Amino acid sequence: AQYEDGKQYTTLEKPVAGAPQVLEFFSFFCPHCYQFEEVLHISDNVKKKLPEGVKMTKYHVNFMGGDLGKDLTQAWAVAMALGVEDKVTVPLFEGVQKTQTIRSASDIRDVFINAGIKGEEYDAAWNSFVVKSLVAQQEKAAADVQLRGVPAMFVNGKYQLNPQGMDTSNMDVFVQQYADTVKYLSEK
Repeated sequence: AQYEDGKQYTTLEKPVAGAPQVLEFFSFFCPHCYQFEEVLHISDNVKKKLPEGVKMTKYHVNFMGGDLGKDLTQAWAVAMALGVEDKVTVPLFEGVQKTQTIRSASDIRDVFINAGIKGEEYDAAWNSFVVKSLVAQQEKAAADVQLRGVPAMFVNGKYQLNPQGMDTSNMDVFVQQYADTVKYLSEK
């Protein structure tokens, strides 16, 4: 066949019921995740080929960057609740990996302030039990799928993308292969 279990994807031994249709996991400390966002625009190119009726979900993880890693997961919960993912993703990535100007929760907060979310609004969100359950969701979803590495994408709680089994000679060819695989698994 052209798409083969263990080639462009692997199958979960124990499938996750009720899981988001397309579920992506990342960390702002994760170097390929940086590429995925800034250079490859994976999430965006997947969306473009996805059917419609399809929701895409993106969650942050705790297992990189210790204390700051957990702060970043709570901040991403803030970003989702306020719907400002698309204004903070890049400066969070660059603040963590490029300029290294993010070293505390207060520095994460600065990124949001600069992106125009108001202090009062950020701190209220930060402390809200809507963000608490949003953090729980990120953790539960990761816990559900055995997650020990990022970037990671899961389709219908049954299939997991395997980017190691695609070409990397050409970034553009890599991206379409990745997205076409998501589409293929989607229809499966």
